[PDB]
Amino acid sequence: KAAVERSKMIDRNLREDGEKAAREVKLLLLGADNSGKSTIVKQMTGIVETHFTFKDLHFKMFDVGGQRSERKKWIHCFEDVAAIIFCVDLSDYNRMHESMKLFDSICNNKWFTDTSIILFLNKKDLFEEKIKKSPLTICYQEYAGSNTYEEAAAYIQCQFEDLNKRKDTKEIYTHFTCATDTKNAQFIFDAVTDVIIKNNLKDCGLF
Amino acid sequence: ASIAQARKLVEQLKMEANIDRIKVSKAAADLMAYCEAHAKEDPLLTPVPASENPFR
Amino acid sequence: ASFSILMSPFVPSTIFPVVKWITYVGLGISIGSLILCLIIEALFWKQIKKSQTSHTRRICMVNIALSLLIADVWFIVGATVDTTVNPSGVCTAAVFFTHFFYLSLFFWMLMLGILLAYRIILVFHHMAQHLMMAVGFCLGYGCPLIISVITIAVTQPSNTYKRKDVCWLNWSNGSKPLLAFVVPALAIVAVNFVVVLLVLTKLWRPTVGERLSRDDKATIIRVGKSLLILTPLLGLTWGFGIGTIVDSQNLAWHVIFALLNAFQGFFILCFGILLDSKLRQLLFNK
Amino acid sequence: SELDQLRQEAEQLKNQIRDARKACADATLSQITNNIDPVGRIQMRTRRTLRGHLAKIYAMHWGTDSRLLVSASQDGKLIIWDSYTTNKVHAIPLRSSWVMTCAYAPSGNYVACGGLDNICSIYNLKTREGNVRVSRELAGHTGYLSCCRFLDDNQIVTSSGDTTCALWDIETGQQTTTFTGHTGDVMSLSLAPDTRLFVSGACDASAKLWDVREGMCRQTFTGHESDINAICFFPNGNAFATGSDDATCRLFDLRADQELMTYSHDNIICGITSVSFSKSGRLLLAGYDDFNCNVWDALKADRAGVLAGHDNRVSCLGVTDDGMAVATGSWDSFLKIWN
Ligand SMILES: [C][C][C][C][C][C][C][C][C][C][C][C][C][C][C]C(=O)O[C][C]([O])[C]OP([O])(=O)O[C][C]N([C])([C])[C]
Ligand SMILES: CC(C)CCC[C@@H](C)[C@H]1CC[C@H]2[C@@H]3CC=C4C[C@@H](O)CC[C@]4(C)[C@H]3CC[C@]12C
Repeated sequence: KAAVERSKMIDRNLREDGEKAAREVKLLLLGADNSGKSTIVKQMTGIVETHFTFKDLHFKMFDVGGQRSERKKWIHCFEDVAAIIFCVDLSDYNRMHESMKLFDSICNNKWFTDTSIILFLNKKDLFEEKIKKSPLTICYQEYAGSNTYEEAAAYIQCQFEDLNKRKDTKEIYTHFTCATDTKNAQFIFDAVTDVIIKNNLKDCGLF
Repeated sequence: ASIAQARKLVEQLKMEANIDRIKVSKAAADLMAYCEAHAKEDPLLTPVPASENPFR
Repeated sequence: ASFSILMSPFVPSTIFPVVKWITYVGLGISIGSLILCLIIEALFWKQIKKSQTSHTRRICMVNIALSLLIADVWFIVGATVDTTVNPSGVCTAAVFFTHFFYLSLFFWMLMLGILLAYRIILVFHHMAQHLMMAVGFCLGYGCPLIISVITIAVTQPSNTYKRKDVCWLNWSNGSKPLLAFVVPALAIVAVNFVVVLLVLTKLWRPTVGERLSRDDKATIIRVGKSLLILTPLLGLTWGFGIGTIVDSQNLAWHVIFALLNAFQGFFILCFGILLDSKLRQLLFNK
Repeated sequence: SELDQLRQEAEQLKNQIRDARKACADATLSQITNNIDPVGRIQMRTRRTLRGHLAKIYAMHWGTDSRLLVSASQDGKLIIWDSYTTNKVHAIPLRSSWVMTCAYAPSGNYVACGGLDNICSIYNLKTREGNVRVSRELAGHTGYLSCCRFLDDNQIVTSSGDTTCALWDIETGQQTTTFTGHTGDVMSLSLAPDTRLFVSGACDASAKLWDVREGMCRQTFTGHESDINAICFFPNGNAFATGSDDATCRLFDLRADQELMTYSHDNIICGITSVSFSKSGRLLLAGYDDFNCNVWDALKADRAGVLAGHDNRVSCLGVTDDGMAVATGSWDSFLKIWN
């Protein structure tokens, strides 16, 4: 039958594209407006899909945030992602409060109970000079401890990691982004390859 | 901004207000009448014989 | 019997009175442990299992469980029958099946051990699920069958296939059919041991990036849990076979080898399944 | 400021609206259909199990001839099935893999898609050159496309996540009519059998009935307290049923302008994902997030049957025009035909 042969041809194409799409990392990108997401995506409308290849691995990044609608009605389709990329602009202070709330919402979703976070603390170079003009302790009601960068930067990590209520099932990876971009893509690959390695352990009844 | 929205919102209620509403019991009987009229034409309700069933 | 004969060229007479009691209890509860393990697995074989990698582990676990159950019942009836009344009716047949099923059990644990090694170093390398299933059965059963048939086709015509005391492969001095079982057993354990250390390195990997220490002693409890569940399923308790080969006269080694391996059925139900929190809550409630 | 006076004027109009509905609320359909015999327990078996999708199936639409079936999945492939023989006719590689709705034209010549890409894509099935191609690419919505239905070969109505429904002309690719009034994101819409008036359910727990020719909200129904996810007309066309995130299906009458039935159970606590009606309208089929569907008697609010057999949340279902079978597409990438 010609119709049966047509279905067989279609099946080959479906499986051919399925294995091709099975190697896609399929990451999810979030963050505040103008929070350094451009640097983390351009190192090489609604949501935009960006693709870059690193070490013979193809990555898909979805810049969610341009929808401006009820996120809970379409955030369930972003499951099965390898991890979540978060961008925090350390230079901005007023946008940090909404960034923490946005980070709080994503980590506590019932869909994202196991997806890791590879949050990036951007603009660390501009944070050195800007903190001198306006101290972190004075700007925020909560105490920032020592004014040194070795403690102020670590304080931001404490305020972000503690938002994760699921410590056991989620592994937050933190990195600082600088002018160079060669190592920026390396961290994503290292973080992703650690998640898939760890994910196999749960499926093998080991973790 | 909000003044224009309030002006348009109140006009919609007035348009919706002056409509003809029949009795619920009269409307309820119409739904029951339609189901009884097309009861024989519902293959899901009445088990279709496999001879004329295309999904058998 | 003493259950040490599987790996023991000679069983001393002093251990036999004391070692026989623990192994019979161990074999007895092993049969019951496997029955419950298979029953609970059969009900929830595919209802909750959907991952492609988890698909491979389910078939490996039932194959290990199935091999141990049938081999154990063949072993218990292979030692309770006299070798003179029925030297071939019940004694010869039991030895071949016991030897082949144990070899299948050893080789199946290699497939499970290789599978863990495959998903750790070759994380991005993906082959078809059916292709992995086909090659696993070919080596899980076909390779032990290849070794088993040549064992009965070489030693048996020489009439040195049967030990006088017990229905099991003879040791002798000229013909050593037991090498067809001892050597594969140590080879699988040795290959499994390096797989064990490979998992240990991944759990002990340093923090990626500038992540703080955060929780303390969180990784060490995973290590203890991993070795508790991985040791019986990989047959790491069978490593004592080399100890009884070299000396075969130690009081302690025969006891520990007998009790640990005879209880492997209990270490599968209690540790392989019950310890697994993924299926632990789904079973206790109902 | 005259804003306070306007709000008071609007408030008293709502009181008049509910008082007028309360006058006819004395009679209830639940106490009227107690005399008719119940449909009883009904059994449905999976005659066919369409497989081939590699991701969650969000939408499906039955063919106008009750034979062809189109489904959309997050894998990025839109597949037209032959339900009789399980065969596959087409497999469209959608440009955007984030598809949330799909429609099959009543003439059987066009298929539409849409989702997080903010645009509606229409594909010409009957192409003389062989492989199908994107006939038109409707754009203009600032929110995700939640639903789309074909009025004819040149008219399509779309539900968007910008609290606005629109009617599009395929030839020019422009919004002929824009429907506004929803304060929440519109999730679904249903067309009347005469394709003259349609009702859309939104996230503001309200279903508004619109007029295609005019472009105005004729009626508004507020019976739910959560997001409305499923809208389906009665076969007669004078009533429709709504599915919400409260495991409650409510039947509204257009002429009575009041909720009639409330299909709910104590056991179910999930949310409705899709609803449908049989040819006679006596049987109501509603999708659920608890991995299985339910069958409701539309005149007695009794659970006539259960359509369990899916390993994940049921996302879409539909009944053929001839009412011969009901399909169901869940998140386990499997389409099942029940009869
Ligand atoms: C029935 C159930 C089922 C069963 C399970 C199991 C089966 C099979 C096994 C395997 C499979 C196959 C293998 C692969 C390998 C490759 O390819 O590649 C290599 C290079 O790459 C090389 O690598 P290296 O690094 O050198 O090493 C490796 C090692 N191992 C262990 C992994 C092998
Ligand atoms: C990690 C723990 C739980 C299990 C270890 C199992 C294996 C690796 C152990 C158990 C018994 C061990 C043997 C015990 C005694 C001897 C005799 C001497 O020649 C040293 C090596 C040798 C031959 C050991 C080799 C390693 C061995 C086979």
